[PDB]
Amino acid sequence: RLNTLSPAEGSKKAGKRLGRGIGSGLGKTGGRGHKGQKSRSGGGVRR
Amino acid sequence: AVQQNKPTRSKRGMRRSHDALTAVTSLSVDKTSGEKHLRHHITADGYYRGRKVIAK
Amino acid sequence: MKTFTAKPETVKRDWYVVDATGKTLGRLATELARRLRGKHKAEYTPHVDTGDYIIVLNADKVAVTGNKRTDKVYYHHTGHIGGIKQATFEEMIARRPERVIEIAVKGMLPKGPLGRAMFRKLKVYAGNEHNHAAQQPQVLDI
Amino acid sequence: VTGSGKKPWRQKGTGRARSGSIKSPIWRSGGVTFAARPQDHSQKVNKKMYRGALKSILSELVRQDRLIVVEKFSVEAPKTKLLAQKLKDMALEDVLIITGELDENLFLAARNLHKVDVRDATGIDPVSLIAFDKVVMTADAVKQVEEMLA
Amino acid sequence: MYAVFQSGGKQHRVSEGQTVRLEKLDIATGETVEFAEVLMIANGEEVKIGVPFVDGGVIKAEVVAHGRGEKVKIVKFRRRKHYRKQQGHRQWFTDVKITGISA
Amino acid sequence: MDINWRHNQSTFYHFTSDHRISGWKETNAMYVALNSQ
Amino acid sequence: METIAKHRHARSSAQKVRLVADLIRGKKVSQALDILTYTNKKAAVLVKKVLESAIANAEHNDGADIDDLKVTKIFVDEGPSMKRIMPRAKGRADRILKRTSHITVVVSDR
Amino acid sequence: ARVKRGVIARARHKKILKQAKGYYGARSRVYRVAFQAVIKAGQYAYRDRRQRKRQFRQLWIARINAAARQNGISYSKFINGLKKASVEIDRKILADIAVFDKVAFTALVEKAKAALA
RNA sequence: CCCGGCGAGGGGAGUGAAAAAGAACCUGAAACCGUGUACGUACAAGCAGUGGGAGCACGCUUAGGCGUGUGACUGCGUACC
RNA sequence: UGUAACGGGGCUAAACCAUGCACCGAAGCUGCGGCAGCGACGCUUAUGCGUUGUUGGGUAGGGGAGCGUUCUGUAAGCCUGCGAAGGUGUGCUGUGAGGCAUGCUGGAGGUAUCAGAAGUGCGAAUGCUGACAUAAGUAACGAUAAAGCGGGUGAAAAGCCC
Repeated sequence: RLNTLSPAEGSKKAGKRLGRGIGSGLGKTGGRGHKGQKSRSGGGVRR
Repeated sequence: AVQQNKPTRSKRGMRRSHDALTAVTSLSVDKTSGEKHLRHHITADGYYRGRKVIAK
Repeated sequence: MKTFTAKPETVKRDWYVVDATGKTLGRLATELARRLRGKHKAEYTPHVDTGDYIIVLNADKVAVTGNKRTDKVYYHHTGHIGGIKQATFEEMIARRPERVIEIAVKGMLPKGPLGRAMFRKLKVYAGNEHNHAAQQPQVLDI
Repeated sequence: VTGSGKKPWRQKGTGRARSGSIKSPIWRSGGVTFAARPQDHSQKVNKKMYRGALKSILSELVRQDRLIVVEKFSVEAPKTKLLAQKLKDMALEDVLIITGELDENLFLAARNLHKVDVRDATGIDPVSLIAFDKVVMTADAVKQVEEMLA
Repeated sequence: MYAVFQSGGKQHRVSEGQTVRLEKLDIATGETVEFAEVLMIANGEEVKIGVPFVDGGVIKAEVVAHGRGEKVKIVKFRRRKHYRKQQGHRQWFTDVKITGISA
Repeated sequence: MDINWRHNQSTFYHFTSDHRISGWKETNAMYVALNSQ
Repeated sequence: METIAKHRHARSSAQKVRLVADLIRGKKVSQALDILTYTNKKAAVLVKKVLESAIANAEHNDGADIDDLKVTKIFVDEGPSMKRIMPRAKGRADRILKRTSHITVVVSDR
Repeated sequence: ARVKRGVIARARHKKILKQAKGYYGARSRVYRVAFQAVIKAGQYAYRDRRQRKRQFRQLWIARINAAARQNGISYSKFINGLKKASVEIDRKILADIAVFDKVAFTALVEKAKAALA
């Protein structure tokens, strides 16, 4: 029965994949808005 | 000096509508030799208007 | 089912002769445009020429109100540059009055291939007689 | 990537797009963007979750009649023929024999049989109790299993 | 002899023995329905409605086939704003056949 | 031919000449810029 | 019976050959040979050799009787280009596409 | 686990290009133009599932207006008449009777003039 | 064996299960280029579609008046990022 | 630049003012059919319905739910030379990403279900690589020292040899 075991309900959440398409919700800008220092790779200010 | 949109293959064939070659249109038959040639020209055997010329 | 569409092979269309003496230009013109579209027929179809052939005659005797006999100006441009060429209403009635009724009706008919085909059915004459006795046009009193 | 850090064309004036390295990940022959490294895929399983899981699977092997308890299970000589005949007599093809004292002859007799696996009671894993159709425990192996799983 | 009757949402002008495609009725496949709300019966003498639906008229129609119509694609693209949404739709229909029209 | 074509596409990649566009193309861009000032 | 001859990899671009092919398409064969003898093209030499080869394949590998044959199909496909280099001014090069073609003459009596 | 993406990309492109058969030039050959053509056809198709209801209604009104003026009353007065005569025939059917059954349409005009007076 | 310049290339023959497996060789996509057939197109203006839609050509079909291709004419309609 | 300050025809009312009754008019509201979210509510209790109310334009962005790809386990199982993957058509199907069946090509592999991991989905980056178009059978064929004829060889001679 190793093809009948199954995880709990709610334990494995999907994982945001950014940059794929328009339907996914997080495409083009991946959830990081328009230009600026925060929309840049490595970008962000210090603590 | 150069195009600004790539022309289609439609417009390309339309331009080539006149590039067609015309056929010969009928080539004439010698009087003596009975063989064919362009009109007003000598034949391959070298006759013209039923008399022998060149003869190479 | 589907809404009926007139079929241009099987459209029957009649011939009418209209005397344009003393009629107002726009009001006659609008009635002719209605009859040439085919808007007066229950088999009207917007992409089919269903209208009738109208023979307008006495086109030089058409009337306009006010000072439009002398102030109404017909402009056209010739394509050459300073080619703006005007002609008043009485100059047009003198030169070619057919152009008066035909300009009016043509501007009331839909622009496009169909409305050109609709204008080919209007036959205007400046006189009282027409060549089209063979088609037996019945007298459309309008 | 085995190349040079020479910039392939001047920054401005060629009408080419700007490029800086021939080892860019956008370029053919260029170097994976997020290239992988050798990594460890081990998960921590808590000890009480491992033992809990074994208790659940043993309880379901008992409940689904996939658990056979024999008193003794040993083969005469180290021959795969003898173990093949012995498992044939007991109506078992796919089987996990588990014995509290690992016999040498049994181990050599099951080494060629594909479906059959002999374990000591110490080294059982979840994936084999679930994998094999029947589990055949020696009674000594049952006692050792209860000592392991408390 | 035709008859106009009101049906699901809309109206139908139907002769006898003619298959009509209506909206989804909650009727079994071979079962017969009656439309008691006929608006016109014309044979060579018209009968229509001062007050609506004709007093003595009814249409008996046998249901022929429940079904689900042609797929249509619904496309919702907002140019230049990063939004598009496609969807599809097959409308349920009911083909009935007019058994008879009673004036 | 392929080797000569790759190298002879690689000819004006590291250029300097400023009056010539892309190293080679003649223009009037000196007068255009200079007149814009 | 259809009988084929082809010149694969013919050094002449397909455009230049298609002018000549468009001449003889549909003709009887002796008339087509009389057209290609008096057409002053390089492509007419190539097309004539393919047509003569198709008459020979017809009369030898199939049923005879040249006089009934007609040029039913003729078409010129494009072949592979030979990519060469023209040295232009100021140090720049071009690719010259030395173009080939594939002449096909299908001759038949029916 | 490297995933090559040839086979599924081919399937998407092909899906779009099958939805663009019959379009002129690149619109039916090139993916990058057939994608835009297919979408713009989608937007038009939506928009025109609404306009066909508007266009058919204006066609029917023009036919009832023609046939009703043939029976000596305008469209406006005819619809007012039939609403006051409490007739609920919609105008698809009035257009269709007005083409196919001239006598029934004449009788409808008589109900309209009867109630309208 | 035949055409061909004792060519290139081809057509047969033969091997092969298969030579549109022939060395330019497994599969053989797309762009791009052709040949053939059906329809449209030489008085008509524009993101080239879409809604309507006649006619024609092929298949049906117990004529059931459908399907496929084309698409005159007509409403609306200024690509994507 | 051309009427060119009603959209146009054209209008002496088809203008303006006052009153009134019609009709047209949107993706508004209603009718009919369908789907989905959030409440409430009697059961069904691990949820579906006789219900029932109401909501469903959407950028940045947040939340939820899925499809496909490659790889691992299930799988020494199950499909497969009576023909796999792939390629190319057709038909059916789901709200969608998609799925399923099958003709032809192909010629040897594919993989359910339920889990697991990702080099997991491209139309854009003057993106990288290959192929192929476009202008286009167009400019050009590289000193304006210059060729003409006879003969030979050859399948063919302006260019080779004499």
